[PDB]
Amino acid sequence: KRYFLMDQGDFFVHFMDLAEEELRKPVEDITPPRLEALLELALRMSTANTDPFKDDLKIDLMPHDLITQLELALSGLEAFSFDYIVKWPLSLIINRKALTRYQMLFRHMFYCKHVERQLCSVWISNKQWFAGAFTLRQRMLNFVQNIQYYMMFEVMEPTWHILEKNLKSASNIDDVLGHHTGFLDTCLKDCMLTNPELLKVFSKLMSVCVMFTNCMQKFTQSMKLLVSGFEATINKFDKNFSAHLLDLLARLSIYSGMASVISRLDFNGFYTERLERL
Amino acid sequence: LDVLNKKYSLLDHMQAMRRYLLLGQGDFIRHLMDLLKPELVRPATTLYQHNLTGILETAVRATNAQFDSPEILRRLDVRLLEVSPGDTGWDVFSLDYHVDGPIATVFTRECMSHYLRVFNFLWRAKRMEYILTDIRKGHMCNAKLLRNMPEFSGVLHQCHILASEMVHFIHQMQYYITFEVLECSWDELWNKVQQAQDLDHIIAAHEVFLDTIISRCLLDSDSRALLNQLRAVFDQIIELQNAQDAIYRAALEELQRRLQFEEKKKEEENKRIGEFKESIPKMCSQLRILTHFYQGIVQQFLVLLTTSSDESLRFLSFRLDFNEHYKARE
Amino acid sequence: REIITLQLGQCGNQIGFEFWKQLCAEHGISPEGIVEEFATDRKDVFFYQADDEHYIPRAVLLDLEPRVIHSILNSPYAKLYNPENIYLGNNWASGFSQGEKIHEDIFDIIDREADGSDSLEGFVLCHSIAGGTGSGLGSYLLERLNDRYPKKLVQTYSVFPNQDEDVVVQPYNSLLTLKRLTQNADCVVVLDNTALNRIATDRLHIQNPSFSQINQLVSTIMSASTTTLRYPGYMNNDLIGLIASLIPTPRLHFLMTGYTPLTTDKTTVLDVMRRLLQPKNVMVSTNHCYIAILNIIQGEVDPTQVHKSLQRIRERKLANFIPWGPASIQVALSRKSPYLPSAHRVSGLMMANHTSISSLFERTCRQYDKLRKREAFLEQFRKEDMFKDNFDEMDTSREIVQQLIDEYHAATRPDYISWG
Amino acid sequence: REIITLQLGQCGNQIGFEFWKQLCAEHGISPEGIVEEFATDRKDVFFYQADDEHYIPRAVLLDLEPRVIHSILNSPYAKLYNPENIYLGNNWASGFSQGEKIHEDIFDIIDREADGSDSLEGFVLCHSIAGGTGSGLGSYLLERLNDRYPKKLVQTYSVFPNQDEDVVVQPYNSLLTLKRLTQNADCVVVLDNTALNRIATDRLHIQNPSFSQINQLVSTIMSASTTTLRYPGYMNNDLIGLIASLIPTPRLHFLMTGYTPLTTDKTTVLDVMRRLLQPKNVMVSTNHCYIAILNIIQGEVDPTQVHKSLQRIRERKLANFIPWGPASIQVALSRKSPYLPSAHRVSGLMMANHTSISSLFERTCRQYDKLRKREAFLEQFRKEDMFKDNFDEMDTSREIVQQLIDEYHAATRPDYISWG
Repeated sequence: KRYFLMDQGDFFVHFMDLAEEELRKPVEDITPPRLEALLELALRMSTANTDPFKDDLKIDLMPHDLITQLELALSGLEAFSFDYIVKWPLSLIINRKALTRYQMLFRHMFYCKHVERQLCSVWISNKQWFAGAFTLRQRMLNFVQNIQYYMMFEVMEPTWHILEKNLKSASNIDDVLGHHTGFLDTCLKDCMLTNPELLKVFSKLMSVCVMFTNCMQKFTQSMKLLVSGFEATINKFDKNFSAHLLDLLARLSIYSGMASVISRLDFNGFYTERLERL
Repeated sequence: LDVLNKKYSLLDHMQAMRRYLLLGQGDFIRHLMDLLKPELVRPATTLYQHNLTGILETAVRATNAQFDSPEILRRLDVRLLEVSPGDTGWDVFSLDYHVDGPIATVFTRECMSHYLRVFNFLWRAKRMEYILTDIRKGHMCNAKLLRNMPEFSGVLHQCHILASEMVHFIHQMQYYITFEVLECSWDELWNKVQQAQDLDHIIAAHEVFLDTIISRCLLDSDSRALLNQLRAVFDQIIELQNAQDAIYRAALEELQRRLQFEEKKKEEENKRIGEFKESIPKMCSQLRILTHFYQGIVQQFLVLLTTSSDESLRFLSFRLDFNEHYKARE
Repeated sequence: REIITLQLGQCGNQIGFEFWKQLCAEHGISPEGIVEEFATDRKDVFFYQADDEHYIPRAVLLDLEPRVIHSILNSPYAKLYNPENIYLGNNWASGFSQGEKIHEDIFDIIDREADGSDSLEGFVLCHSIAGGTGSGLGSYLLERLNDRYPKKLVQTYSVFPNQDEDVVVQPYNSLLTLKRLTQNADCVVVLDNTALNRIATDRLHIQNPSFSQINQLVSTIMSASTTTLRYPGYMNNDLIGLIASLIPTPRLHFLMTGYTPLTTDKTTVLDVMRRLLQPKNVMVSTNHCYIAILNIIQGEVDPTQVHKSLQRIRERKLANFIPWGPASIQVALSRKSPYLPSAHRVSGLMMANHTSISSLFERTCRQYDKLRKREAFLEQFRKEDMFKDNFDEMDTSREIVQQLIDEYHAATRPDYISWG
Repeated sequence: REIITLQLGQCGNQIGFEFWKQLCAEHGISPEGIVEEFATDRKDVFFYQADDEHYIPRAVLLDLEPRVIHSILNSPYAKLYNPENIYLGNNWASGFSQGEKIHEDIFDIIDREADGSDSLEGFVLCHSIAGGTGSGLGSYLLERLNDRYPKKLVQTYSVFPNQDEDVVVQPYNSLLTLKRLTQNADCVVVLDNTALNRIATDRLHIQNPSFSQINQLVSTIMSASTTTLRYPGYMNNDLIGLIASLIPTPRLHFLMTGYTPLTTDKTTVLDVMRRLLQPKNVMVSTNHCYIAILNIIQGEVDPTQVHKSLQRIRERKLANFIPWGPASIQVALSRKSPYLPSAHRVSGLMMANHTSISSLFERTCRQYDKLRKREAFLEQFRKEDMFKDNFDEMDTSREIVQQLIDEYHAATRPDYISWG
């Protein structure tokens, strides 16, 4: 859990700061051993140097990215994943299935941590000069951070405190398996990972988030070196992002916990409700 | 007996079945009602079972019911009824307490169906006491801001007298159903079960306890007529709920607009006095026919409580008509 | 939902610490709030649950010119009552004005308790009428709570003072408090110093230390009045459910008390009911009639005889009433607690709405009217005169309480169907 | 990346000293920096790791006209803080000039620490506004750091002084410092001497020795504000992560503080949030509204109740704010540390943007404007006049801070989408 579900944050922030410059390069333009040595460095540098089975963590790639769910030219942006070498007796509980669920959870939340670090590094770009971009920056952030805090302390941590009890009160190694697969599947479903529509609202929302963070920084490095590329693009982004945000909130609201994140997002009552559906 | 008593605990299931499915705990039913008012008043055709389960869990945590064994605390579950057309949740909602296995031997399908009839009766006779108590809740909590408008105070008192006349019918039928249908029968059951040696005398005595509740209450096919007239009173309570709701609803609606009118100051309100002086007569006559209809039904029911069984029903007529307000030609 | 007890004024706080101490012994609680080792009860409503079994009551203790609250503090039970919610004249106007400057922080104290409770049903005031500091402040607070909690209810264990008539301005004080209580209080349970003193002379030889001993008596009333809530059952599992039958019309919301074994220090239910209906066991001092009666008995009561007992009382006709209300007498049972003495194995209490209390209201109105004509004690202290130059709130109170008197006697009339 | 704390000035060094001692006790560190025998934490960020488990903090202690830094030296914790990085008027200009002569060697001290760290995210200044020596030097150093580290960030735990208004030149000094802070500081956390002094009068009787005890309060603020970083969590595992939410527009980067158990010497999340939003728990002295709120809770917090808690706070609607921003409040959780007392098992804090602090800025601009018309304290000391003959940096600061005030009130307006 510490690595795939990311309980330790020291190791990930140190890993990301040292790695992202390599990550921005596309596939076939980066080397696995570079990242492997970097993982070793970050792992020993962190305060996660106490646990024993850390020394065997295998960075591996995922070719088809989210198409795997039942771009190719991006590695480190969208094709990164941890892997773990399981001993044969334990390969039972953590098998190809369970380790893949660990991966497709971890990679999905990797995008979330990724866009959060993108928006925060994008903000320090500037720490006339129309403040619409700034206004867009908070909304996008607090969406990311509120979704994540929900993920952090509603599904992962509490349900793991439940699994640590169920496997503490199991009697046999078919019941350990029932509890383990029930945990992993239940946490995936209670997270936004599982949906009939896949929550493509979320994919497009994070897509436009990455577009804004990329392009915003592009003109800013131009800027140290005018409003069609600044304010017009911000308001287009603001419109599209608000639209998909409300569409997402509405869908999370039709869903019978669940829509408590909508009530989280509209706390003070700004845009408490715009278009009541039907 | 000795093995069911310990292994699968017939004793504790039959001990807590009163406390939960026959409203023995009472605190639990109160807290369940308190939190479950909104969903039930909402039309339950939209509602679904998972919400009721989730709220029930925290209800059980809120009451002293949690201080019981987890097996019985987990067997209990909410039951949807047939989704009656154009209905509200209050009419279709009942606990089940699904049971399967060893204890199901004592608690058969016939037992569960008769417990559901019993719960059908007690949920009405429990909801309506809390309905009338919400009537008194709104009455005292709307009157305390409406005595600078003495136009309404006079009509208000007429609603008060009817609501507090309705209180006694229930709160007397309650101390009937409590200590004459669900404690004497239970004490009889409990002694005859704790003393038993053969298990067939557990079964054939618990069924007597069941079939004596069904007769000391009005659910039997012969007391069905008395229950049928009781349906009219249990209807008129929620009729007063809708009436009371309207008389406060639009009255207070105007009062709020009067506050906004004086805030505009910070002729329209003369038109509001006009609609007031034409609304007082119609509402007065409506409430008058309501009171008269309630008298016409309660008097016929109270005389219908003649010596028929007389273990508790002639006695109950005395209970209702203490001070001889009724039978003196009202 | 849990009940918060808003004990205020010196006298009110006195009856308050005794009520809480009575429930401390009665429940499995020691003087430090820790669960008693020797210890089936619904302790949710009256005691907030701390993690280490410190059962701290939801007591709001309001002090003004504190003298006795320091004595409350230097007591063994100080650790027990620790929400840390105590925030620092003999005239009602002075008390109202002193409350008006402190309203917000005492209300934040109210808010905190209401918030800590998962839910809140009732605010129970240990009010002292004509209590100098207690009155005025209690009336102001009573006018404030209703506005902020329009849905919620206020009960008042009002100790109406009759000491054979020292404070000279008592009628004025009580007149004003009754106006606020008549319009802004959902229920009131009336107690009487003279009635309890007469009972004190009966059961014991105590005459001079009246206040100290009568505290016990009012504590017994207060605890027994709530025992049906504090212990589970089949009915009157909520305060409002109990209040409804007692309280038939909003104006006539003053409730008479009685206790069957006044000398509680086997008797069948027939004996207990009859004995109680007699006026000696009643604890309060043209035809007149009850409006409605309720009884709760706690002890070794046989079930089959209780309803027959109602039959027998119905043959006896001891309680005479022919009111507009068709409400009968309400026979109820509650659980006598363990760990305390069970002497007089069966013991009961009654709450009833009686028109006789209108007489007690009219006695203080008579004193006020005489004092008003003489105009001897307007007080005229600059506080009094500036706060009320018109002095017309007194006349507003007089007309409101006169409406109450007329309403009581109209309820006695056969035609309280018409306007009262 | 590791954080370096640039504690400067007498007051700033006092609060940094207390803060590092607070994290010594809180972390597994003794007064000599050795790992404690009795001792799960992310000590990388705030403490440099020596080979023999000397956890020396990345503290840069800047002294000017040293008096209290000698006292800091003759302490048990001198061995704890040994990077050996201490390098030797009451006017902002005098402090700025005295810094301008020593800038290079102190910046070499900065360089060495940035180098010895594997990595560097932030410079956290224990700055004192209108601190005589502290101010001016802090503004100059603030101007140097952003140029020399354009990518890196500066936070300022600025103690704005409000002491009911001895130094006569306070408005002038503070005015200049706010100009430098408004344009050259990435984040600022506002604290107020009078606000914390009022809290001191509330929780305790201390009035005269205000500075000594208030140090404890600010130390608690400062340690608790970083606990989410100092201990691993699932979110806010980096300073910029938390800072981004707290600051929605660059100009408005000043952060109000709050702490649930001010008397921290079980309470559910519903209670701690509810209590915290009240103004008594706040530690700072036309419509007005927050821009964005954040809350961190450290204790025995049940998880399923936290989201429901935010729901309940939403119906309570206590901190209602209608800013151009859409940012909602955030319930975040951090780990209460071992080895220290767990009294008040659940204890929380809030960082928020409130437009109210515009008032506090405007008060010192008001004092400055009055003083500026009078010309009563231009100082005109040869230092002051030669450094500023035009005296026009003060007017530049006045127009910059006036832009800030106007921007605050524009944020209150519905149309901060337009230029503020």
